[PDB]
Amino acid sequence: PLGACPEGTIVSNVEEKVGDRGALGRTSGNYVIIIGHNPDENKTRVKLPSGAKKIISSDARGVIGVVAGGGRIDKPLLKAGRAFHKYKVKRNSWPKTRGVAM
Amino acid sequence: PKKRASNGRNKKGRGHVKPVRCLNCARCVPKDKAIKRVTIRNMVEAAAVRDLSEASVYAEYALPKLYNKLHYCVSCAIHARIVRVRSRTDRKIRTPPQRK
Amino acid sequence: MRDKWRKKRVRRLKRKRRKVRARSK
Amino acid sequence: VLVQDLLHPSPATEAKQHKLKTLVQQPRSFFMDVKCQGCLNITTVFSHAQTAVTCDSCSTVLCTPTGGKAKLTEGCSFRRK
Amino acid sequence: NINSKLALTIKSGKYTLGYKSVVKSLRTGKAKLVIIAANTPVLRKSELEYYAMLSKTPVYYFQGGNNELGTVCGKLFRVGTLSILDAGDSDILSSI
Amino acid sequence: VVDPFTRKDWFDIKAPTTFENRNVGKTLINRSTGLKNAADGLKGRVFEVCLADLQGSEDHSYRKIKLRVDEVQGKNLLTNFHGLDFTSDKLRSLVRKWQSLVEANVTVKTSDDYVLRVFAIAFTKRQPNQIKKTTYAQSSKLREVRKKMIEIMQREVSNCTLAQLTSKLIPEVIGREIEKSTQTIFPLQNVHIRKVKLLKQ
Amino acid sequence: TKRTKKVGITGKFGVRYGSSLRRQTKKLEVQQHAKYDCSFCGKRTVQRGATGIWNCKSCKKTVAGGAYTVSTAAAATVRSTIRRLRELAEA
Amino acid sequence: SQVFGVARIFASFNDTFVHVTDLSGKETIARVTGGMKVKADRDESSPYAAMLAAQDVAAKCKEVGITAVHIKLRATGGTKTKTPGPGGQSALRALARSGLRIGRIEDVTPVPSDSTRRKGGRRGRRL
RNA sequence: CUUGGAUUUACUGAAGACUAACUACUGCGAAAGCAUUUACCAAGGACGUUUUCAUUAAUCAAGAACGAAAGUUAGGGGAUCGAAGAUGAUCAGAUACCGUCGUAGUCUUAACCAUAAACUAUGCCGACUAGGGAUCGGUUGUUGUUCUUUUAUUGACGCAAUCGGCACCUUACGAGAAAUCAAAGUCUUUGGGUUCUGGGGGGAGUAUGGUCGCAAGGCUGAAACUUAAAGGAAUUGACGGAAG
Ligand SMILES: O[C@H](c1cc(C(F)(F)F)nc2c(C(F)(F)F)cccc12)[C@@H]1CCCCN1
Ligand SMILES: [Mg+2]
Ligand SMILES: [Mg+2]
Ligand SMILES: [Mg+2]
Ligand SMILES: [Mg+2]
Ligand SMILES: [Mg+2]
Ligand SMILES: [Mg+2]
Ligand SMILES: [Mg+2]
Ligand SMILES: [Mg+2]
Ligand SMILES: [Mg+2]
Ligand SMILES: [Mg+2]
Ligand SMILES: [Mg+2]
Ligand SMILES: [Mg+2]
Ligand SMILES: [Mg+2]
Ligand SMILES: [Mg+2]
Ligand SMILES: [Mg+2]
Ligand SMILES: [Mg+2]
Ligand SMILES: [Mg+2]
Ligand SMILES: [Mg+2]
Ligand SMILES: [Mg+2]
Ligand SMILES: [Mg+2]
Ligand SMILES: [Mg+2]
Ligand SMILES: [Zn+2]
Ligand SMILES: [Zn+2]
Repeated sequence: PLGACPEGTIVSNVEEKVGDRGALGRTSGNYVIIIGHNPDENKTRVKLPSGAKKIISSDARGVIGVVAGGGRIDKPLLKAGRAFHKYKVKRNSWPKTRGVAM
Repeated sequence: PKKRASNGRNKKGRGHVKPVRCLNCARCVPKDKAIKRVTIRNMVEAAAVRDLSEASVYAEYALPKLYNKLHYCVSCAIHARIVRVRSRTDRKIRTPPQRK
Repeated sequence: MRDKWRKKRVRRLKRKRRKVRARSK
Repeated sequence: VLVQDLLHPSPATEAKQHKLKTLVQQPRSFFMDVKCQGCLNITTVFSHAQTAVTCDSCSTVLCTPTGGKAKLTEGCSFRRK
Repeated sequence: NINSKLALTIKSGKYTLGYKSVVKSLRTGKAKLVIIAANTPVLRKSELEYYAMLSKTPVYYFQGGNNELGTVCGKLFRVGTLSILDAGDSDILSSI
Repeated sequence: VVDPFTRKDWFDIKAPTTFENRNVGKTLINRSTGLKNAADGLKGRVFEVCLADLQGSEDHSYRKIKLRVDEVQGKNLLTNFHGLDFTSDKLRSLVRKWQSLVEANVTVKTSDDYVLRVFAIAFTKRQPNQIKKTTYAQSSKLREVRKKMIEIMQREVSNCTLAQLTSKLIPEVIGREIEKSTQTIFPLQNVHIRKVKLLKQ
Repeated sequence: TKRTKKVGITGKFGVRYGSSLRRQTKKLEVQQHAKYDCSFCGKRTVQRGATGIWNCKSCKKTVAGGAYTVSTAAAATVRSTIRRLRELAEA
Repeated sequence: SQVFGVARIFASFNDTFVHVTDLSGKETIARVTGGMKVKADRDESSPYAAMLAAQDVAAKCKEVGITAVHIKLRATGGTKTKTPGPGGQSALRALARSGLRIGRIEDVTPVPSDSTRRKGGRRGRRL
């Protein structure tokens, strides 16, 4: 639980609400930083990967550490075939025709 | 030509000395070159040491001093007249001036 | 002129010379 | 000083000189006979010894090496040869 | 310091390198000390220390891995555990 | 407008029995209302009062004690020891040139599980018959003094509770014992335990 | 002999994609094809599976790592912060 | 018999703060600055404005009941100047002359171990 | 930026840097450089030596290591300062000085770059020539001094020698154009060994070629033409929005 982690704790797969089984900081290389606690109101302040500060119930849970597989974006894809294979198992959103060319 | 045998600093048997900032203008000056003055002044001027001693709740209370070490670059010191231009022969004298 | 700024001027003129020869290779 | 007897220096100033700067260089070290209190056995030990020498009779360290002359342990008396 | 003591024991005394040799020496009672590297699997560790408990043999836990224990023993290979059979010029059994 | 000082209630601060003048002073807080109690906003407060005031004597003028309140009994605040520090002017008057300064620190637990950091400071003393201008100690001597300092604070803290340690601090027992223990290493002056910090309560 | 002066592993890409992109591929692709030390058995038998998956051929231990290296700096920092906190003042 | 507060006087070279709190310092009793008593920026830090501000602080504190204070003089500190501004001495003398009683006086100027870079650049601020 | 509670005040926490005072005509390192504690790893000078080897040495084209800051590529970090930029003043104009923000950068990890008034503007090794007091390291002899502990084998301090250093003060036998110099002396009474560089000022560290570098650039590097001086140190005066 978020209240059981001291300030500055790097945590991952954090619950927005008690029991949704993980919502925040689930992508590769990402995490949530625990900024501080407010025990009187039973709330915890965290910093999300986007840089936003959020107030979550202190009963919400998270997993200690950084999500594995980080640094993936550092390498160029270099190829249309590489982007094709990337989205072949994600969804039909590639390639994109520019609207000005329609 | 060469003006000072010490090159205006105090670096001998040394390569580099870490710098300090002038108190007045914040100029980076090498620590050996800076004009340094140690001042230990009373926090209250002698005019007010009386009314403050009468207003003191302690009988025979010593006023604490203010300890400070001031660092000046050559420009800061010359402008503030901490040091002055001396004659060619008077430059060599390294005893502290006899004033205090 | 100041020697340092004259040097910068000469560096800029070498740059121009190099680009001009590179134009026709 | 233009005239001075270089071949016969005064022995007082000659003894203050560094060991390599005399007319003929000569070591200032010597050997001593050290008597431990426990027994009586002559053991020759170098004055500027670098080893913790122990006598054969009793396994007692006679001297401990220092930067210069070795320091004799307590109860050990030395006599210069 | 323990590296110097271990180098002296390997140079002058007797030892066995390897799990099978250590277990044989514990069965035969010929072991004076068993040294186990830090990255040894825990199941093997708790088995070596059950053998050492039965044999009444001290255990030293090396802080480095089997690569550092191997290079400490002057070997060009990895040593996961070792037993000291005869401390010679060293005093490791008297110090550990 | 409203003069928020009409709603302030004065409370008394009580020091441990280790000091003499237990009437530390007065504090104030918003009066307890239905929505907000005076107690919760008044407990947890830290008061910094000079040890010369806590002891009457002027020999302690350069040390000042932090007292942390953690229980309230009516109009009285029951404080506990929170820390020690030297005054800035005293330290600046002790740090001269042409002498060696030696410092040490240690993280230590009390008998009652009070986590402290204790900072010790000392300076080389110039002998009365000394002629040379400077009085410098070799870095090896400074390391040996620092080690003796470290093991003395460790012994004199791990063997006692926080109240007893405070009773040791008031007559400067630790500084004099460090000075006595380091006589055979190098002459020292102004040997003080200049700061103690509570980390966790 | 030495076969390529500077392209190295990116010599499979020929003249395409731009030199900056090819040297950017080379930096991370040497890391993803390197052999790493196993923290469990000590052998140099750790190789990447898919991204984030690092297997040891010898002891058959799989560890979660970075996309192209076994450990990222953020993970190294968390490992060291946790080891301190514990094996220290807090026991 | 007296009730001590803590008079935290911050005298920089651009302004002068006379801030009277309680003994703990978590409760502020009176805070009048030298910039609140004059309409010129060039003399917001004047000794006259600091003394008048301190006298008004003493008058407001007295009607609340604080009868004695400890003095904590400070300068700007940090990477900036370590000498107190000209108004802190006048505000202190005015406080002493206003019937308020003075206890211990200490300097609490923030002095860094080493520092964190100082503004002005390598060549300093020219003019 | 501020009645949306700024600034200030106390407690708590988080980030990165950085190591004040102590800090010096003091230390170490080949230089660049190096300043919180402790542990670990491997180095180093000097000193002491009646230990060991015996010319193994000195300086060095080619060839190498390191090399402040800035700068380049990619991650990390990115508090403070802050090129560029934005902004408020001043001004005839200021895209300058001054004020408030601010991106690269400042920090770190993998690689590059190889330049500084990188200065002691003084190559390295060796010998000799003059007095003095300080100081750091080591060694060797010794106190009307304080101290361990109550004393010794405590340590500190004091007095002498010595070797090595960082330097300093006086004189000028001597050198120099002089400023000045214990080396910049032992140079027309010219020769201890050796490496590098210069031949009036510009053109010009330019053009070209080569080579290294991702780039910025680095190293090597002319000629045509032009010119009677450029320059060094000191003297007298004049002037200063420098001091008395
Ligand atoms: O509160 C801080 C803190 C930081 C960090 C980290 F850097 F990883 F984000 N992790 C902390 C953790 C964590 F569990 F490792 F996450 C616990 C407590 C404090 C932490 C400081 C700094 C580390 C040592 C003491 N805690
Ligand atoms: Mg499609
Ligand atoms: Mg697209
Ligand atoms: Mg169309
Ligand atoms: Mg000039
Ligand atoms: Mg040196
Ligand atoms: Mg330099
Ligand atoms: Mg000016
Ligand atoms: Mg410090
Ligand atoms: Mg030193
Ligand atoms: Mg060469
Ligand atoms: Mg970057
Ligand atoms: Mg930034
Ligand atoms: Mg800024
Ligand atoms: Mg403008
Ligand atoms: Mg500006
Ligand atoms: Mg050059
Ligand atoms: Mg220089
Ligand atoms: Mg040069
Ligand atoms: Mg000496
Ligand atoms: Mg010419
Ligand atoms: Mg001239
Ligand atoms: Zn493995
Ligand atoms: Zn300047």
